[PDB]
Amino acid sequence: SSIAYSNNTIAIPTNFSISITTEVMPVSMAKTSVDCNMYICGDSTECAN
Amino acid sequence: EIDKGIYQTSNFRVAPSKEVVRFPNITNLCPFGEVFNATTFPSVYAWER
Repeated sequence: SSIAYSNNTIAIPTNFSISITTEVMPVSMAKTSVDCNMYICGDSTECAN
Repeated sequence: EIDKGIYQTSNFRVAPSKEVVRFPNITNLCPFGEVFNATTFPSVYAWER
């Protein structure tokens, strides 16, 4: 971009526009739960012991 | 001592009692006696299968 610096000049807007922007924010994650034996062992009595 | 709330629990309710064995319909007995009682065996260098 070309920007010209001046000691006695100012640029002022003469019109305006309305801009609507989106911002997506994660707020939560899936709640998970696990079981000791059913995962590590399953249904084995000896493995549970 | 348990305070007010909701908790997940492991399965202590039911454990297996019976057993279900299913084997194939085979009635013949392997001839171990005849094999181990053979009057001649191969040399180690000419072992059979």
